Amino acid sequence: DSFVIRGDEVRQIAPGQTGKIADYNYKLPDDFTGCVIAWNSNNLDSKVG
Amino acid sequence: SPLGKLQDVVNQNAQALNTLVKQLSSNFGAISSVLNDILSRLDPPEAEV
Amino acid sequence: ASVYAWNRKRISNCVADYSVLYNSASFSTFKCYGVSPTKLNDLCFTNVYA
Repeated sequence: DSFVIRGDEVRQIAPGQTGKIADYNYKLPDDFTGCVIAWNSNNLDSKVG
Repeated sequence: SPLGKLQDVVNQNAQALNTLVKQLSSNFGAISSVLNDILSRLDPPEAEV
Repeated sequence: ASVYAWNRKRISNCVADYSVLYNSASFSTFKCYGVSPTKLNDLCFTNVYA
């Protein structure tokens, strides 16, 4: 599952975690067994304006 | 006085049933003995514990 | 107020939208014990201390 989120919203993208980004964009079920992998992308993604 | 043995059987069964009824009130480590209070106050994973 | 002289406010006889505060999401920490942030609206409370 591929997406880019704000560093604060990283906590929200977890099973049984409620947030704006979890509620209206990507939802993780509590039951599923998986690895969530997040790494910083400030260099390329972020740009002036 | 003669019917004491029969009365003793009735009393033992009544006491055991009363103990079972009383057991429901026991907290059992949980936040509340009542099942619905737990369901009303907590989401299903938290309630599940 | 300072932490040692922390301010206590009793809030009663009113309707509180806890959900709007949770929806706002301007708070780094929102930890609820014995309750969940969602379903707070359904629950009624005898008194609230802030």
